[PDB]
Amino acid sequence: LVFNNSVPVQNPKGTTSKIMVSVWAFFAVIFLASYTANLAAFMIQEEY
Amino acid sequence: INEERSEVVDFSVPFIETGISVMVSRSNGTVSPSAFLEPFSACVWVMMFVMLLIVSAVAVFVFEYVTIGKAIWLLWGLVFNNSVPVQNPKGTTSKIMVSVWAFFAVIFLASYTANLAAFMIQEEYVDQVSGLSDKKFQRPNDFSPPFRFGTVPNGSTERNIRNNYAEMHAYMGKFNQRGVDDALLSLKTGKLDAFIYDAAVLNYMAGRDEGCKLVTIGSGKVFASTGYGIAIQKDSGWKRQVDLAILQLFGDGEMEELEALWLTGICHNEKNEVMSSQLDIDNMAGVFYMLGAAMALSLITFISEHLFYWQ
Amino acid sequence: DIYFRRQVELSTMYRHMEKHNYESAAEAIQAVRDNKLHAFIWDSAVLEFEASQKCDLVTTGELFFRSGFGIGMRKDSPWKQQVSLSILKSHENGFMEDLDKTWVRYQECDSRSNAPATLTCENMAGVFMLVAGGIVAGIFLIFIEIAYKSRA
Amino acid sequence: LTILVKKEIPRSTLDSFMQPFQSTLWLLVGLSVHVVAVMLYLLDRFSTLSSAMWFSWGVLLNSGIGEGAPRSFSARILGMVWAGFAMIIVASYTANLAAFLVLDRPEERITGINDPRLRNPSDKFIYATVKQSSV
Amino acid sequence: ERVQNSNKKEWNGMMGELLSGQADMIVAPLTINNERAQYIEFSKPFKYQG
Repeated sequence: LVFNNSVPVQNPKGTTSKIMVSVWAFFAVIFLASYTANLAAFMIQEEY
Repeated sequence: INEERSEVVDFSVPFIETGISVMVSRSNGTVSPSAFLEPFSACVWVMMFVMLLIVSAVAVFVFEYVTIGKAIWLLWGLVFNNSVPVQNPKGTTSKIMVSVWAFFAVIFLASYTANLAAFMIQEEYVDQVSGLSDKKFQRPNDFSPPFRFGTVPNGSTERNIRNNYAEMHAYMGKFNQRGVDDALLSLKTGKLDAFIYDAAVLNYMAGRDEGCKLVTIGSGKVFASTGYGIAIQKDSGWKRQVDLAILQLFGDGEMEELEALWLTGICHNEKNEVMSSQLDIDNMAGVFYMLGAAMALSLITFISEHLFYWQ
Repeated sequence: DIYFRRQVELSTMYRHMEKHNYESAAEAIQAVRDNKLHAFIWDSAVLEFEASQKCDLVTTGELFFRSGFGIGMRKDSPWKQQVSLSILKSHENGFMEDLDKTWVRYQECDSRSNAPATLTCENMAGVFMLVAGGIVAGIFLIFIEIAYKSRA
Repeated sequence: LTILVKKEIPRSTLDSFMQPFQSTLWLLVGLSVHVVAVMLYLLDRFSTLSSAMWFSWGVLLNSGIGEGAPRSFSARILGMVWAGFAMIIVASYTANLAAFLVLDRPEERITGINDPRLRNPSDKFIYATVKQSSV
Repeated sequence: ERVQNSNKKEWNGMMGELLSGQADMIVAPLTINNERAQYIEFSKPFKYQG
């Protein structure tokens, strides 16, 4: 989920385990939208 | 130059183009009040459904050799980038077209993220007041704290504004200013919303502020275009000579040689850039309007879920 | 032709102008769109209208010789004090502002600010054609696959 | 000869650690999550009940948490546009994050002796050279 | 221009019809110049352009 993939993966057991992955997803969506941004910033300001 | 002075005094040839303009406040930058939903809906958003619904035939054909509700429920989840818990269709022969649809999905959003990222760094701030015929410059009825117009009450703009819009200056009489720089100090501290004065002085003072925030309504749209001039004794013989000589300067290009003192400056809209923190992203209510309308329709279809009671 | 020949420093420029001049305003405007003439020099009050209707041409900014069109009269006719007043009156009570709104700036196409940030998502053929070929080829591959299933 | 001036600070957008617009990165969207879970709950009850927010949060954050789809289609047509709204807000967040990092800063400085900051004097600018020199 | 290969300068075109008595007013886009204003009175000029 940090590298944006629907790999067939069993979730862990119990509803108490469901919280931290829901934090990690919030770490994931912030991450790639950051990384797509800077790269899109980088390749239109660099000089030949 | 006006009519009330031309009866007593004779005048020369107009000398510098000018008029009555209006200096607006130095407001924060704004993006468009909607997301860029402009015409993807003309072709793309309607081709999506009719190219989407056609896979039901092959979804039936793979079970012949799961379609009523599950097919479009699968086919929406991957086009809008979601891991909805969705059962895949049966058989390895069904696995091909979804693998085409995924290739339709990855091309799509990476397109849509691109154009939007193209769109919100080239769009220009639009000039929220334009012209003296707007309702804002009319009687300010329906506005939390209403518009406050500044002017200097002795001169040409007052004598022009008292003969076209009486109630305008009748409202403006409480908002006098005592000087040109004091008008700028009243505009920077929130004491004044807009200022009305001559065109040439305002186009100079737009270029010599320490910052180069927002300046004038439109670009150079003036209301009553006139000129400056040189006043003279009435019907003296020296008019017709001076009337030539000023024109001689226009014949020689020496006014542009006289430009080095006159009206040039720094940041005379020479970027047309806008960078904005999006605290004004609360204009997204339209897609919230695309939200709650479905919250209407989900009740509406609920009413038509009373139809097996008659069937 | 008076303004260029009066100046001496632009004289060489004027020497390039004698072999290509035209006789009417519309002739050079039509000749620019036929690529026989890369540039043209005229008034702003004609060129700013022409670049808003015949929607292939553009102006390029700055101004040189700032003046205004006036009513030409004979010398010392007795109307020289009357017609010079009412024109100013027409600049006061908003008549001329109605006039160019009726006649000059009434139409546009789009101001060429060169904003490529817009659509023209008009056609979608090469990107929809992959699924349009997949829907056609898939039934043939399914027939080959079930022909494999029947044999072994 | 040339002119020497002082460079500014200008910052990066590091201090917006997932807060570029936390004024308007609203919790209103979280209230929308909760009320759309309530709406799907009511649509499934009176035509899978307590787990609806575990559906709905799983729509937003791209996290596949192990639940079931709503049985009624009236909730499904809402879920379609809910996922559509989630894609819209994450794409808009990506583009507005790129907007902070692609745009440069104002205060274009002085250019040669033909600048009115320097040609026409004032008190706000001070100019100097070494005394008794060639300047 | 200097016409008729002599020491005579007449005014071509529109402005000559004002000088020769063919008309008494010119209502057209006619600019204000130093050369025309030697002996032709103008007015406050309609517009401002370049």
